[PDB]
Amino acid sequence: PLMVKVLDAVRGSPAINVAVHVFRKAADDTWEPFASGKTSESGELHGLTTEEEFVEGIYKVEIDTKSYWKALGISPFHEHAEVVFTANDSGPRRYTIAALLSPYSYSTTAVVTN
Amino acid sequence: PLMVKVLDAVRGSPAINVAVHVFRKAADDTWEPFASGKTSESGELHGLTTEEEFVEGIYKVEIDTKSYWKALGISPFHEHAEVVFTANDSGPRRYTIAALLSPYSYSTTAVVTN
Amino acid sequence: PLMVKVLDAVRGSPAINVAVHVFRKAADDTWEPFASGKTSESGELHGLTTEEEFVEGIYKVEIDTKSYWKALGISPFHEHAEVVFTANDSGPRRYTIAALLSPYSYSTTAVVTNP
Amino acid sequence: PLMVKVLDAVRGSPAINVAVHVFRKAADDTWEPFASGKTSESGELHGLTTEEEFVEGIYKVEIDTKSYWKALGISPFHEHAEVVFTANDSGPRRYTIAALLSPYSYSTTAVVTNP
Ligand SMILES: Cc1cc(/C=C/c2ccccc2)cc(C)c1O
Ligand SMILES: Cc1cc(/C=C/c2ccccc2)cc(C)c1O
Repeated sequence: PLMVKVLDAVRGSPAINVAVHVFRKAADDTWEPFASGKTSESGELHGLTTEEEFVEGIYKVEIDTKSYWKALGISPFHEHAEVVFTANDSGPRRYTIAALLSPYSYSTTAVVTN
Repeated sequence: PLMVKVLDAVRGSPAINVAVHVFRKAADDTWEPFASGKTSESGELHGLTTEEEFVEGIYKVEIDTKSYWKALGISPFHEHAEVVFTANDSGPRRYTIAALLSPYSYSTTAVVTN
Repeated sequence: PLMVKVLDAVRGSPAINVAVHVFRKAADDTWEPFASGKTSESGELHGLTTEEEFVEGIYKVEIDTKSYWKALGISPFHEHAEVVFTANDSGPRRYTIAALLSPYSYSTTAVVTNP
Repeated sequence: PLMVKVLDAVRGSPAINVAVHVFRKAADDTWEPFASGKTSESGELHGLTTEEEFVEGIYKVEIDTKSYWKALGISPFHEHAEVVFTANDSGPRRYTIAALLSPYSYSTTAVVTNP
């Protein structure tokens, strides 16, 4: 029910081998590790979770943008990109979190479908 | 070799049934019709052209954003969104033109791969 | 009543010396030249027009992004960024067209105010 | 040396009365409150800090987008927009953090200048 897609606005390409960490907000308001992986050759990270595990709650998707730019020999602005959202059962069932990266900027959108 | 993808930043969804027109710049500097279609349920328009037909040149992708917003009962700012670019044979072979739409803003990116 | 602001997402800076051409749709449906200029050291272009001259119409703001990236020695994707809009159709407004540039992507937004 | 600017992509207007909280990473790796405020009628928030107080560090600018869209009666996707960056590590700079908001999307950029 959760996919992450990362694109590179400098090169016009998928952002490949980017580390992505997902956290779930715990009852004590700390962030607990939930899922992680590296984006593929297509800039996508599939298979993070299952419908059973992905219960309603607040989630954070952290994208390791700084390492990505450093590997390309570029000095970037941000430490990482964060996307924080609530998963809601009455909304559509599948969430795609997309991020478009530049050295000093990023944009993100959610595509939520059934 | 050309795909167009359109997303809605207000609803968090693909932008469905959006008209898209592609033009090729002629030798007299006018824009000639090249390809057109309506985005699908996934917000994508596939099958616009073939490798044989998609020669080097300057192309314009016009997305009929105004009709899209009007159909949702929303008054938008732009008449349409335009994306104008050169197709180059020495670059990668497949072009995805992506647009993210809001009533008073849009963003676009190109993902060019082999 | 018309201002254009351009930022560079690679440098984290204003996009300076960007050429901007504005056109207005004529009665015969062609694009007539309306005004032009270049962004300053602040990435802003002021003074394109006056409230008298900026009548109702369909306007196109063409931002010459390829010339900007090539002047910097960089090969970008787009030829330019075009913003096309109806202006002043419920009376005079003030328009700021802002653009954020990367080599293979741009974002644009409008801020419309009623003086 | 720190300014935050927020625009609304639905209205084509400044995003007014948006709460912004800034944090700074402490020695113990926790986020310490640093400053806070609300955007004005222009969508800008000035006066968060001083050049003396804005020392080298890792800073987080949290823009309370959900409170903004809910204050407007709208149900948005994100809880907030977070911008996290190292500041002043090659000496004092001036930072503008700009954000463009939609219910299911946002864009942010930084303009970094050397006074
Ligand atoms: C312009 C833009 C494109 C994208 C890319 C969306 C996308 C999604 C699936 C396939 C290709 C592109 C993402 C964001 C956050 C953007 O601002
Ligand atoms: C198109 C756009 C404009 C803005 C606004 C930029 C800005 C900054 C200072 C003054 C005016 C506009 C911000 C972002 C993230 C954007 O994608």
